Amino acid sequence: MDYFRLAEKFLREMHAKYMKRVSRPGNTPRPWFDFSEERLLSRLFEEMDELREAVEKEDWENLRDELLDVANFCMYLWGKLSVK
Amino acid sequence: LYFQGMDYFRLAEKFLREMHAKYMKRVSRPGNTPRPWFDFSEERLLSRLFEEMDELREAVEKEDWENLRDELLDVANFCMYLWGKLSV
Amino acid sequence: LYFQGMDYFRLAEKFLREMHAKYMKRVSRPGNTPRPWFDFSEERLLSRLFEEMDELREAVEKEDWENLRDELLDVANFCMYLWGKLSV
Amino acid sequence: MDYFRLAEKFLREMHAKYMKRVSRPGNTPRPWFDFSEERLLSRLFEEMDELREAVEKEDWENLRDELLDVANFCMYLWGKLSVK
Ligand SMILES: [Mg+2]
Ligand SMILES: [Mg+2]
Ligand SMILES: [Mg+2]
Ligand SMILES: [Mg+2]
Repeated sequence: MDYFRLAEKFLREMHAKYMKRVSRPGNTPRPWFDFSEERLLSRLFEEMDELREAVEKEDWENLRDELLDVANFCMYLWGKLSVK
Repeated sequence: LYFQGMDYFRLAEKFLREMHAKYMKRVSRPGNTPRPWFDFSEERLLSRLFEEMDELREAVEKEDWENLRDELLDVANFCMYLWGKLSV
Repeated sequence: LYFQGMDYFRLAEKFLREMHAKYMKRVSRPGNTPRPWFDFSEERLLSRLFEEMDELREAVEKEDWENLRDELLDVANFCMYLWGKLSV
Repeated sequence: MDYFRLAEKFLREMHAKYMKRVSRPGNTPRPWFDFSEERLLSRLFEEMDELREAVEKEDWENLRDELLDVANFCMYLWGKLSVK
């Protein structure tokens, strides 16, 4: 795969992860718009800590999911800062 | 009624282009390969991701919000590279 | 280099919103339910799709390119409704 | 499902169908930009004819795929006409 094909595959997975999260009762479908910069930072650090935990437990199956979570929250905070 | 969900792709359409542009800028530099998701080991992709996450944390502590946007692109790319290595 | 693939989502982000807006306009009208993908049979969704495809062909033959855009929204929606019925 | 969730699912499938088509050697990754209105019309009618064939054969498994093809080519022509 070149970058573009990898990125297309990864975006589809990121989106599927977003779907699952927003499907939980009470969850905002637009965290990048609805949350403050501070809350988005806070959330991203939580996700990064979860990724570190998965690495420490050598939980590679869950590692894939945690990489998606981190990528999405990087995107959401980037989005918030890019309007700001 | 507004299709809030389509705002995801409005965001991703921009973010993915910025991630690629960031890959461009660095693919050139010493010790960088055009396909890290394929060329590097899982172990190297990990330590590189952790390095980038450390830089992101450092930007936050310095309150350097300008440079923070770039560090978010780097972390996303390295999540992507390791995800790719792990998924094929 | 340009990320040509992301142009797909730039297009879809607009098109999906227009499809929804078209659903809005017609969900109201007599003999229309808010959830045709759930409320109608496969057979009815089919004949409705075929009806919409016939209207699209009629717009093309009349060279009515303004109204053609609306007929494309209708066909896409009805492909979607039948796909949904078939997929759940 | 409400409209939004259905549409999210359908778009993901439309995109996966697009991926597969563009992966064929020689295929444009941007038919909506690279093709003329006439070629896009021509292509859409071909896809609609294929959908009709699938219905006539009662090939319901292939019917799902043909619905995606038709939706994508409706979108591509709409895109071309919406710039025009
Ligand atoms: Mg997580
Ligand atoms: Mg960095
Ligand atoms: Mg019509
Ligand atoms: Mg076909």
